Amino acid sequence: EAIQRTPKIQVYSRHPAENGKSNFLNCYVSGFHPSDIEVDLLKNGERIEKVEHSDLSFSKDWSFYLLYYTEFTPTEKDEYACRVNHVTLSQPKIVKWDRDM
Amino acid sequence: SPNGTIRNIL
Amino acid sequence: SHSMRYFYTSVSRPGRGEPRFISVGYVDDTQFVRFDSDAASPREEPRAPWIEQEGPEYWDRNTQIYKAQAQTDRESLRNLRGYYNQSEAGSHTLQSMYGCDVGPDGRLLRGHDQYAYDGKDYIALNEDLRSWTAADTAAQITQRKWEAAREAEQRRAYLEGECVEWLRRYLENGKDKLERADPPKTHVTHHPISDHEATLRCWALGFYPAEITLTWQRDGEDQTQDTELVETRPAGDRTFQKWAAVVVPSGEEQRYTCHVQHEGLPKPLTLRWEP
Repeated sequence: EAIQRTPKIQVYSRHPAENGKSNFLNCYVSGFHPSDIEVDLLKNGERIEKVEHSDLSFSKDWSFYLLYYTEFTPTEKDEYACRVNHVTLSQPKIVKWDRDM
Repeated sequence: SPNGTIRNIL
Repeated sequence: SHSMRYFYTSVSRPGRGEPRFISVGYVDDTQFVRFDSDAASPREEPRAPWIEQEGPEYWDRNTQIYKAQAQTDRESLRNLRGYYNQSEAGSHTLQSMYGCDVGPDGRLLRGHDQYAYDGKDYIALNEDLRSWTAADTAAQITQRKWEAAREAEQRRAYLEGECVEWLRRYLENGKDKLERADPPKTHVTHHPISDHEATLRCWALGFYPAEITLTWQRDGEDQTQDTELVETRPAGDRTFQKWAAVVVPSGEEQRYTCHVQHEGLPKPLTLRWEP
């Protein structure tokens, strides 16, 4: 009940992306309230099954943060994204992975 | 280590 | 100077079982423990390599504490609904945060113990560790109960004693990971917007602790007004990343410098775009 906070989303690699080089794809979701949230990493629109997340934690304004992450190999052809659904979102938000951000 | 003593109810 | 914190979240369900309880323990910006009541076999588990020195008797003991606190939070959630006259239908959130700050000699600097109900400040132990600041009239009922129950005195005993002694033990066992400062790997990238302007992005990667300052300067002058800063974000290996971006005119790039301040850097580091 009470207060609701819309989640901020960041999609990025643990290491600078190199085609054919093993890396980790991250989706960092923070500044949300309540804690209930749906987060998926997508490879070419397809849900990645083998994704781990951090234990639920919260910042100074009591807003929650989570890291969802998966082992991945970047390519020139393959597209990755992060799909987030929360009470504050009318529909799920998709944030495309950009190597530059 | 977390608080050994039971915390009272709100 | 270091800190230990425990963050608890309890989330009630509308007749979908009892509330879920999740705890994380942090020393500074490192998570070392966790407890999840919804795990198949709920037990405190290690999250940093230096807590793994601790033997079987430590995990068994802390599991007792989280399980009792899960039951305590469940009761606290029932009462909170009554204080606010909320329906039993709605899902509600109780958050707790407590812990100690110590100096280099390992002596207590500051104790913390506060609660949040549905994302709002509920009750907080005062700096003196003897009184409570209530945020509203429901919190006053809690204040009154706890003043009668001498709760602050029990919280003070843990914050000034146990809390300090545990943090000292972890700082001796994880000394080279907890007193380390990983300097950031820094680089600047260039992305043309248009014919007339380009983005200069200043990167800081693989740094610990999270605290960091990225500042763009044009001829030694701050442009924090035109700087887009992303929130500092976990890399997933216990280090952090951040970037700073400024939109500059094409051909003025060599006039821009990125200033990185971090504990791991002896003095502030100055970067330029390298074509």
